[PDB]
Amino acid sequence: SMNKINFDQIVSSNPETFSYVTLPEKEEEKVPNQGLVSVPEYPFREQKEDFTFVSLLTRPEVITALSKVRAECNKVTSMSLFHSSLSKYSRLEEFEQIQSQTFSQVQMFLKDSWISTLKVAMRGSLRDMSKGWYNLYETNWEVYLMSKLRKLMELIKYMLQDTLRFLVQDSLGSFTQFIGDACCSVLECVDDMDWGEDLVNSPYKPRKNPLFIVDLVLDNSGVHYSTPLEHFEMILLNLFDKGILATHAVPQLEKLVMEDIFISGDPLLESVGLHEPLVEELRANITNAMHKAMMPLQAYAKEYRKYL
Amino acid sequence: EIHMTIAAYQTLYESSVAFGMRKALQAEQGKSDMERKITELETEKRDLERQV
Amino acid sequence: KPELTEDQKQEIREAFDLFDADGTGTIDIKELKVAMRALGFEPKKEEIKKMISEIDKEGTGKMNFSDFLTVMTQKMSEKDTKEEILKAFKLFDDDETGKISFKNLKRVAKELGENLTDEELQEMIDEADRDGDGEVNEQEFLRIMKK
Amino acid sequence: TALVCDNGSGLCKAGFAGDDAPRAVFPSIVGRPRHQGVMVGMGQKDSYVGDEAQSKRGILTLKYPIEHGIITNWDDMEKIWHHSFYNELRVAPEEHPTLLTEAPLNPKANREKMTQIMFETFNVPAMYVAIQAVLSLYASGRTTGIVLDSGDGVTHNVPIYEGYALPHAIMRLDLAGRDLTDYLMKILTERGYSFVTTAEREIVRDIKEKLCYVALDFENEMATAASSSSLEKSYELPDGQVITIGNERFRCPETLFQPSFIGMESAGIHETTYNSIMKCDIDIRKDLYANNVLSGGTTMYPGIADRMQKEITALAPSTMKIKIIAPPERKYSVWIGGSILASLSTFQQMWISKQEYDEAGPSIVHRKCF
Repeated sequence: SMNKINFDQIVSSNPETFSYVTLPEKEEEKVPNQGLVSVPEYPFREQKEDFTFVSLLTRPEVITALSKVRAECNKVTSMSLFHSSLSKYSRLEEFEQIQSQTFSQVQMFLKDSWISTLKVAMRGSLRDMSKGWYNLYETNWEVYLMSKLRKLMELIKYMLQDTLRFLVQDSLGSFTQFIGDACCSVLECVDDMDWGEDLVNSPYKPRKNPLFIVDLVLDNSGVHYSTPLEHFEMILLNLFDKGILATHAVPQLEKLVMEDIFISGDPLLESVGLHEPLVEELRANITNAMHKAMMPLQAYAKEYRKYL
Repeated sequence: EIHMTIAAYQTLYESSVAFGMRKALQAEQGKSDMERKITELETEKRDLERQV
Repeated sequence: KPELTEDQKQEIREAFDLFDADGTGTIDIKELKVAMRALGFEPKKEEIKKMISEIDKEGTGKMNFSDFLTVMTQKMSEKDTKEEILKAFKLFDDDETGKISFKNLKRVAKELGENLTDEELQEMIDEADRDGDGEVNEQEFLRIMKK
Repeated sequence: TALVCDNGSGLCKAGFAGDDAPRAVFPSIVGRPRHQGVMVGMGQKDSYVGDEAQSKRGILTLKYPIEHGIITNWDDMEKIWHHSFYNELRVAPEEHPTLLTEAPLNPKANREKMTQIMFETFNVPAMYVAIQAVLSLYASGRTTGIVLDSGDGVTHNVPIYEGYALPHAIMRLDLAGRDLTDYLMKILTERGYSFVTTAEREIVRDIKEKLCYVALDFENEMATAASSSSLEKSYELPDGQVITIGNERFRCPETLFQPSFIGMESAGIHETTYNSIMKCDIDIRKDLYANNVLSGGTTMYPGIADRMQKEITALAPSTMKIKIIAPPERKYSVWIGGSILASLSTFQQMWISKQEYDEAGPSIVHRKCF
């Protein structure tokens, strides 16, 4: 670079002696008449001040608390409310056991572990915020409702409900898709058609290994498997009930989080209910999947009924 | 003011070349991770040879 | 025990929050004194240190909003020297009769905004007219209100 | 000291924190010289970026980085940032905490990747992320708001409550300034001006800034336009040909309310915003009706505030004071918000920082950040 500026100086000085050589380019600048872009007048200082006045972000303690509860949610959001995974086929009672266990485990985890954990962690951060809007040591419901503190807490309520809502949706959707990958092959084609007589051979197979193992019995005026499959359909609907209802039972954060006054009539959190349409249509889809898959078992029993 | 201006120009150059080699060396670490990838995949090709 | 309405609380809230945009939720006892004298009362250093002793064991120099509100409620609560009573009647009377005509009351009611009924207004007139002359003198106002 | 950089997909803005306006603005485009051997022979820099790229748009290759509001290529975006810092801002990036901004619901991996690239390659000690609507509401100066945002490549509505975004009520709509330019191009083609080249298309964008405005009673406005020439407004092209536009000036904006003109089936922006607040909770619905705020380039069109006010009120229950607000600088207002946000000293305490950046590193943009 030094030699560059030497060269440029030399060639500027004595052009004819080496006129064959070009100069480099030359370029210019014009001072942008303001160093800032045009953006017609507005109360920029007043807007900034107002933002500082209203906002809750002037307090690093609440930052530490909120980021902490976010971390708790961030493992929570990648938990599951259901065991959306099975190694191989299973019998009915094992499904009921493992799912009811899963529900109980997540219910204890939320009610004892998650709520207590977030409550004590935020309290610990809140503890040493002294007098001001954020005062844990509130003594009047009216002033608490007046406070930023309540509004922050209600945002915590919003965030943790939102997150558990995501957990509910992702559990239900995944679980249903997992059933779908087994059933979709039979869902393509039944229409009361009998699969054949190729007793060693079946067109209906899950994309992976099957969900269920099925016991066959032959009787005076009967060919049937285990118990007639609808008993399974109802039980799996109750599995839906157990899980979805398990979402409800989370104690409303206010009463544990704020201690320094009586509060009672405390609710739960809100959770996603049993009739939000996306869940209802998943329940429909799984109804189709089981009810239709049960029909080819009828077809196979039909050919067995002559051997009966 | 002009003394600070020249100081700023120097600081700018220094940091700009700092970015330049910091890219170069980040990419060289990336090439070291290529070396890792090829070496470990060669051990995995030994594993595939064992698997055949 | 002293009390003031939720709307009064809201007004006091706007007072507090405008008193400093810094959003601390606490503000200087000096500014509380400026507030009181802006209301019309200039309490003396004995009262300044008395209230400071209420507010700030730690000595932040700051009320929180609940202290500001509660001390406001208390200073609002007590009885005044006769000058303020005269001010009250002089605002209540702009017939300048020394009499609270039912007109005078009704206008004061419309000014303050509470919609209490005409029979209720006339009844508090009638009891406040401690001498039963037809309405309330500043004398009769004194006689009822000092009780 | 701090830096703020922002991308409403359409144009990108670069500014020093706390300033009442950004120090440079330049368009969201990168271009590489088409013969790399010539470039290395020259030493002419890796890419033209910002407006000079437009000046050369034909002489080289050009590409967009943030389509539909989402990162199409990281390496291009980092070249944008490099050009921003050195050419516009001149500062050493290592010496100044830096703010970068994103569309909402960005797929999680993109946040982490973006963080990683900024921290490791650009070498600033501290940086923060924000979602554009959140900064635009900061410029409006509320924690409590429903935002309309439209930079020419995307549009969203966003409820924000005490400074957080309630995720589920967010909706996307893929109907933005580019689409409006294309519809306008189509209808002018029906008039017979037939803009197609990039240069002409830019002229169309200029016409959008110069002469569009919303109708109120659209069908009445259209009828009156048909009735009389008095609504005409004329413009002269750079080549000195004169072009004349009636109904089309308000008709083109209608597509926002009236996406069937685009042949897409989600209801118009007003409807989408109503449906979003319906996803929000009655507890907070009133304040959402109280603070409707418009953000980003498309809000540039005159009068849109009144049209939204009417159409929202109609779709709303007639039981609140609806209030549109269209803060004059609303497109810049996204960056203005960030400038004031970073100005807040406590955000220095929010800073994600190198020491954490080793162990807590890429994940904390998920875990610590908002």
